[PDB]
Formats: sequence, C-alpha cells, structure tokens
Amino acid sequence: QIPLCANLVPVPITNATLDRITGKWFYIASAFRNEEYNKSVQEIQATFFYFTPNKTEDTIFLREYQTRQNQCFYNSSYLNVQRENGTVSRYEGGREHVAHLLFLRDTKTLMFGSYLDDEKNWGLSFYADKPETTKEQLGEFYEALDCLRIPRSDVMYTDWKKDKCEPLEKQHEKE
Repeated sequence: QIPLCANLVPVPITNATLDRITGKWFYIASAFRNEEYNKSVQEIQATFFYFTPNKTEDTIFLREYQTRQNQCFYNSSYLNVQRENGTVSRYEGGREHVAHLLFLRDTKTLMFGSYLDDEKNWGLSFYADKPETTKEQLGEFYEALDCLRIPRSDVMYTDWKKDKCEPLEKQHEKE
C-alpha cells in the first residue's frame, strides 16, 4: 500500500519532533555507500546517548557513550537543528556532518540519513529506545535500506554484550 521510499523523504522538524526524540537512545545498526562513514562506523562495538533539545536555540545537547577497542569514550556536544530541511548537524574534526532525521512506523525507533541526495554515498543509521530491537523494528529499517538499494548484508550492527560504558554512565548519574 505505502511506497517503499515514503519514509526516506525529508520531514521538517517541529517542537513535537524534538519532544519525540528527547531522551535515551541506543545505536542499533547502519549501512552506507560512503566509505569514510563505513570506516568510522566499523570500529563501534556499542553506543548509547541522550538527546536534550533546546527548542528555543534549535540545538540538541548530546551526551554520548561509545564503546570502541573495548573501552568507553564519552563525549558531549551540541547538535544544530535545521528545522525546515529536517536535518541535524554535528561538528567533528574540521567538519560539519549533516543528517536527515527520519522515522519508521514504530515510535520507539528513529533513523538518520546521510548523503541522501547522492546514490554513490547515501546511507542510514538506526536507533531504538532499547539496545535490542524487535523483528518488526528491524524489518522497518531493512525496508528503508531496500529503498536505497543497500543490501541487508551490508549492515553493521552493534553488540550490546560489548558495552563498556554502563559504569561511566552510573558514575555520571550519581553526580
């Protein structure tokens, strides 16, 4: 009934959109045609993070707990929001990375689309309110990949068993 690509169309970000993405997310999986993104993403064993939007400033405060090479790397920073374009941006190195905020039928998930205008480079990353997804949520992501003609076999997944960031998160919570 609903076209494969319907939820790959940019959607403007409202106050409700910002409310909807507020809180804790787990990075589930990604796949890109861009090789630099594949390279950086390869190394990620696990990641959880917190979104705290500032609706008046169109920014999102990001607190990120990433496991790589069996250790926890914590970073916080501000993401900028481009409301009408339906994108969020993050500054790492000397580089502003822009991504489209996209949604699946399931309200407990979200995707970021990168280089979506470029068939040589496009890709998607998938997040959930739990470190483990249901088979329905995973199928939604696969369908979004299906639209970009990215094979399901190219997906790179996190492994929650590998998380090294639980201890640091709790040592922040007490503070």
